[PDB]
Amino acid sequence: QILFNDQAMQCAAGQTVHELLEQLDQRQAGAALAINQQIVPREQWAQHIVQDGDQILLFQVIAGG
Amino acid sequence: MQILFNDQAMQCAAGQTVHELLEQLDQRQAGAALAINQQIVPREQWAQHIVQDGDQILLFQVIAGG
Amino acid sequence: MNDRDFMRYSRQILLDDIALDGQQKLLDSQVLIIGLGGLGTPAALYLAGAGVGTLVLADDDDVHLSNLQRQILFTTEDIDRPKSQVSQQRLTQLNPDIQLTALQQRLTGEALKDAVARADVVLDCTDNMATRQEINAACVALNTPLITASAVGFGGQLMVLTPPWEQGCYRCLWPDNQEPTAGVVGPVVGVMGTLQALEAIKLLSGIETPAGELRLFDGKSSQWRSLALRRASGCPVCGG
Amino acid sequence: MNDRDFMRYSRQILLDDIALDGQQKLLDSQVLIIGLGGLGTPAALYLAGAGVGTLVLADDDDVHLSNLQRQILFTTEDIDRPKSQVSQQRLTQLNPDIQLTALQQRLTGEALKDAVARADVVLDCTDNMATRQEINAACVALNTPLITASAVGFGGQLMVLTPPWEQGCYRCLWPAGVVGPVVGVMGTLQALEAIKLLSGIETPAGELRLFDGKSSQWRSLALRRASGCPVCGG
Ligand SMILES: [Ca+2]
Ligand SMILES: [Ca+2]
Ligand code: NA
Ligand code: NA
Ligand SMILES: [Zn+2]
Ligand SMILES: [Zn+2]
Repeated sequence: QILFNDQAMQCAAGQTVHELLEQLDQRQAGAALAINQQIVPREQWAQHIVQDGDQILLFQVIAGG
Repeated sequence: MQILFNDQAMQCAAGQTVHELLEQLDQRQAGAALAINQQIVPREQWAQHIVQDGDQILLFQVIAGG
Repeated sequence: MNDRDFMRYSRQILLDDIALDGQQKLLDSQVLIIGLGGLGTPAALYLAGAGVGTLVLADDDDVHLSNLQRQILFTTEDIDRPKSQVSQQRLTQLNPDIQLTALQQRLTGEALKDAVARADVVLDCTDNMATRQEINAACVALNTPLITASAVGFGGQLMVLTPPWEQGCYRCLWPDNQEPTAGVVGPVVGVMGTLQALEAIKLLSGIETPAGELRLFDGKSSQWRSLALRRASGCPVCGG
Repeated sequence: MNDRDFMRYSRQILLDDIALDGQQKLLDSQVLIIGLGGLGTPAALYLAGAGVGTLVLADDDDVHLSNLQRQILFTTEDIDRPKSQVSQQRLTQLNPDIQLTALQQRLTGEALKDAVARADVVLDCTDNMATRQEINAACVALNTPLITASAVGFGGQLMVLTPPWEQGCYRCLWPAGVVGPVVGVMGTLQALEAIKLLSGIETPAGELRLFDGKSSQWRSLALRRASGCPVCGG
């Protein structure tokens, strides 16, 4: 049980951020992610374990101006 | 019991109305608006609106400049 | 619209939310901006750039040197000239293809009612409670959406009030007719007026968005909060 | 400061957080604004009005009709003229008492480095990642704070990055049309952050602020430095 993009959904314990994004089929290019309102650097996704109650955000970079 | 008042924790008696609480805190009502749990509580209701344990209250003044 | 309009509004037209249909509705709309100060000057610039077909610009002041720190439509060459006239002239330079109407007056009574009736939406960019209450009373009586904002120091307040007034009106929130002229940071009042333009474009083009929400900005802590408005049973304006 | 500056800046001098010493600090400062489009034009207008002593305006594009929907500093008579020159001219009319320097070029390499070096704060108002990565690299290397924002459609993003880069840099975070007031609100907020940083007003930094102009909501996220960052990781 976590919040993904402000919406509840069920997951699987002991899974990495990478594992989760892979199952959801989400593009990770041009994407950044936060857990409990703090950015999780991309280089840490392979190892970072998602915890129960985690509030996750996955969004795209905007470069326009 | 315990409430949040303008984002700060504070203790106050149970069974108090917004008016009594503002009176206790020495706050002026003219030019002020109040929200409880993110919803405005019209001033006309402050004399009867009971403040509840765990309420998150914001008391702020009107800005009229532009 | 014609080919020149197509090019001019192209970056807005590319958005599926606006597109050719939404641009035409902007082009067919009328907006009344009351107050050509820190809130009103950026709102008018953006609304003109957006292609709102008719903008009515009302203000009773002349440009003063101390205005320039936040009223970005004016220049040193405009000092001492009437604000609505200068605004109409500068805005036609930006966009000579829309209707720009200047009202050099403090809109009140019958003149206010007539301008509110003709507008599809009103932007309250004034600077005192009494005038703001008068505008709100006219908008509710004439069933015209009202987008209001204010700013002082590092703080800002904004609300979008639309018929049938489910969340009340300006008078449901503020019963006061007077506060109980200070400093202000240019970009703080500027962001509030620019946000007023944004709400106007969404309302006029038919983009689903929230209304009846009080948005508060603290420019120092850089935080925003949104509060749900609530009508007051005894409101003398929208109380029915 | 002289009488003319006092009257001109009176409405912010009245604020105790800025006052006479804070205004003098703005007057002694230098801001580099890279990109004079949707973001840069409102930012430059507010910074010139606020009395930043010297503004360096960098852009190598000319004004085009389709620009007017959001680049509020320009007019129909400026079409086909170089943006940095038109900006310099219009901003001078707003405030003839500060220094306005125009750079008609794509600031890169050595030239970018000399300009970031001389600036007290840099505003990244460009429109593509390659350029934003190059500006971020120059700011960290030259230890100069960077205020970066972006917008597209109804969305905006903004972050204030400052030495000692405790929350990382642009590269730690990132290894159709646009509605005029959405990009405009972002550029204006960039100006607000610069005024606070130059005048010494305590405010947060190191947070990514996201704006959804359609739901009308904002969210703040704490940035985090990436240990492997080739720019600020050591
Ligand atoms: Ca499209
Ligand atoms: Ca480091
Ligand atoms: Na009307
Ligand atoms: Na520097
Ligand atoms: Zn009412
Ligand atoms: Zn980094």
